[PDB]
Amino acid sequence: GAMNSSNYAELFNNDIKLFVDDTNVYRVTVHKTFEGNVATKAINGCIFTLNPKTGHLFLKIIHTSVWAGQKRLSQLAKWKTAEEVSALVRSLPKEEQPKQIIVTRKAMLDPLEVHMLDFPNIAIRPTELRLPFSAAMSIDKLSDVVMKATEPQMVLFNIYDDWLDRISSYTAFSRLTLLLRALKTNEESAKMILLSDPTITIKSYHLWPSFTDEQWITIESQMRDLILTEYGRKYNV
Amino acid sequence: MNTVPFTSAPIEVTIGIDQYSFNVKENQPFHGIKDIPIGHVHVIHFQHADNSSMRYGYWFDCRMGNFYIQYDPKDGLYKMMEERDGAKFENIVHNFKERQMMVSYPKIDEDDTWYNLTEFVQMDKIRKIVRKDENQFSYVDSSMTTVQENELSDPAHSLNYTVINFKSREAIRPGHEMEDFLDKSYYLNTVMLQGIFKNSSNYFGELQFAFLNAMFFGNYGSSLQWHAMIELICSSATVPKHMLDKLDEILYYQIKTLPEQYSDILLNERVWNICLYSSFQKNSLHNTEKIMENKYPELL
Ligand SMILES: Cc1cc(C(=O)NC(C)C)ccc1N
Ligand SMILES: Cc1cc(C(=O)NC(C)C)ccc1N
Ligand SMILES: Cc1cc(C(=O)NC(C)C)ccc1N
Repeated sequence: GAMNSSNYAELFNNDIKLFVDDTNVYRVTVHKTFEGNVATKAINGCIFTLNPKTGHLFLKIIHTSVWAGQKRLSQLAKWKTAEEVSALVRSLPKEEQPKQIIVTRKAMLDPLEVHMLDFPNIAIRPTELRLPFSAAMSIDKLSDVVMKATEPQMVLFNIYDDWLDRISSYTAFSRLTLLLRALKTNEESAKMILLSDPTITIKSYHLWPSFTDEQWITIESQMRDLILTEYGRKYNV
Repeated sequence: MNTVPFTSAPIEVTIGIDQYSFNVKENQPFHGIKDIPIGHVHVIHFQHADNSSMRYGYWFDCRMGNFYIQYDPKDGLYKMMEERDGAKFENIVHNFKERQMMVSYPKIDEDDTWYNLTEFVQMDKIRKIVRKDENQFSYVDSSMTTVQENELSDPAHSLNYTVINFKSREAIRPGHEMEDFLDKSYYLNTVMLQGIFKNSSNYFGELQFAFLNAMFFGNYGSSLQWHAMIELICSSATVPKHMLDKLDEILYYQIKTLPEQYSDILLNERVWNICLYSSFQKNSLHNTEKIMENKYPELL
């Protein structure tokens, strides 16, 4: 069924699974026209497809040309997401194909179920977790590749850097979700926390800075304070 | 005008013959139903006074043979049978009529209700949905499941309605995943009408039979089929005008006949609200929308 706090360790077992988040697929800026009406201008987007056990991120960049001349773009964006996820699973060797795909928004269920009808053995599941993957475009290297794209492109990343050499995938996912939740709640402050000390750098082949184990504890504490401090000032506690 | 005699009525039972019903007391001298209109299918139907559970009955067409009812005390139900001896049958019937031991099919002359509910229903198609080839009539009861229900357990006792499934390979073309799911016209017109049913009359006949099974026996799986066949049309942007007009008439008479106190278990809120207010055909069912709004506005 649905994925929630009760079955959270299932994410880190040995059954291949992918989260799919569609919240950055169709992105627009809203602006005034010369006549004083409102119009939208699309900007490049991305599908966020993540294996939470390994950190492997399949970032399919959605170039604005895909929207040209199309209607009902927010509806189309869900179907385009499902088309691209189906294409990805079909590009993978059978032994790498997921046994479950967890969608972060329930509106993706029927689109994904229709593209993957012929795969009756891949479970398409929703979740009750409120995961912060929308904040992926606050990761500078991810935002950069999306905005620079001049055509459709798939780019592969490991969203955990080398963390799995030292920590488990449960702990890595928890760190990732903490970082993203912070970036979502207060992007400027979160980014200040991550880059305050110039001596800690981001390797060319990494997304996040090269924190020692002790520095990660400090970082994580700073981020937990950002989230709780912003939650307590918002819900009057 | 044809006749279905009863050998006797040993157990107290409510007997139906299409929309009409009457109560027969234990061992009451009831010997059948006369003046049954020729030209239509009919359904006789029963509910034991002691066990309102398992309402059951028989679809038949008197043009296809001489049929009668006889209670079986072993299997505990009223069974339809065919009498092959035409002279024995004529003699039985003429005697029961002389003794006035039969109820008359009570059709009002103005009244087209049964025709309107069975316009496209043919015995030959009933017998393909309900497979028991040794009889010319077809038994149905409240508990019988459908083929599609069995896929989600005795196949001989199943309702073989045409399986409709909106998230299936049959309903969706590869490369038209979104198009076919949001506009079911190719599934309706090519897969089902041209491919499976051959014409809209056969489609409407199955839809009407599903409704009647749902309304007369509470066959849940019949109800699922009726709503699925409505939704398939309403969710198609391209439907022949004559089919939409006939569907509006079909559904109008179904809603009109539907007994008020079973509305909650015979009408699916989601399907009807979607069909009347959101679908491509939201503005094409004027008669049905008017009767629904005046008879069951709660559901909407
Ligand atoms: C939507 C969808 C349709 C089909 C389909 O109709 N296949 C038939 C040729 C057997 C296959 C896969 C799929 N994802
Ligand atoms: C129209 C009609 C319906 C019923 C009835 O019990 N229907 C439920 C199964 C929903 C009984 C007699 C009758 N003449
Ligand atoms: C209890 C309950 C029963 C039925 C049911 O048997 N319906 C048949 C008459 C079609 C339907 C819905 C429901 N909630």
